Amino acid sequence: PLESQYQVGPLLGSGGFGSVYSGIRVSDNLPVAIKHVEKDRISDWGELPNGTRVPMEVVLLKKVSSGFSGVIRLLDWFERPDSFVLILERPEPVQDLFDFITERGALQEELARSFFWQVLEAVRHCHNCGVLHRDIKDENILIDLNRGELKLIDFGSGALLKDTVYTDFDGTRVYSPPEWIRYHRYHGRSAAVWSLGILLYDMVCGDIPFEHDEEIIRGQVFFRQRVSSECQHLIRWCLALRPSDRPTFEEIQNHPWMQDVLLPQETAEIHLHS
Ligand SMILES: O=c1c(O)c(-c2cc(O)c(O)c(O)c2)oc2cc(O)cc(O)c12
Repeated sequence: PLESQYQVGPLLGSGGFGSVYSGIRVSDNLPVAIKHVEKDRISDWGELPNGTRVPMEVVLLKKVSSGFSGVIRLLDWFERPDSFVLILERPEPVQDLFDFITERGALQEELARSFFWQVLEAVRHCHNCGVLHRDIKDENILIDLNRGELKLIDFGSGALLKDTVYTDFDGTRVYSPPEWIRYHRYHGRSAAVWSLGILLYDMVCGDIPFEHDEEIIRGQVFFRQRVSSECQHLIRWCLALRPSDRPTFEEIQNHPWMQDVLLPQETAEIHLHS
């Protein structure tokens, strides 16, 4: 028992998501990421089947961590007097999509297609497990550079999926939908599809389409890079001002732009010089 079943290594990063360190599980040398979150900085709390008070992030991760891929899995967690420590898997080598885009600029549509498809599969898995991420963006997507597999991270702004309206939100504003900005109300799926629209534009144009509230509310999409008509159409559809005018995940994946996706390994061999 006790939290010394892990050897601590360098700090990988730190921000609103806590402090994350590279580590190793001593029992079988497996790579892991160790996230530390201070209790005072956690606003949303839930409870596990057994009735213990834990961060919502732990509740959500447990719900999506059974089975396989698309989402980084929570392997274990610990409670300290002033923090919680989450043990997560550590693919390697890795780079998040924000950093990848910063370095390489706008992505070729074939690569954007493989990436976007994998994000859609991951988000669907979350929703099927009753989990809404609420902070889908490039920064929260890790790329396993060797396998070409994308993994969703940072469920610290998430919530249990529900069919009623959400009146609370603490994700990233520039990825938030017009109905949140104007009325402080949104439904889970349609808000998620809006964020996926921002993400897709971000991939093919190298930057997000909106910076100011006024731009989000207006919903006018200007393309700064050459992007195919089918891709523009999908983006504009995801970014419909009326939530009910947005596509379902099924409609997104049946869209003409999404056909003939590359498999993850092919994606890495062609685009991740792997
Ligand atoms: O699971 C995670 C993870 O593996 C990594 C990671 C892995 C690497 O191999 C790196 O080189 C690196 O910088 C980060 O970061 C994270 C950051 C989070 O906020 C949350 C996570 O769950 C992870």
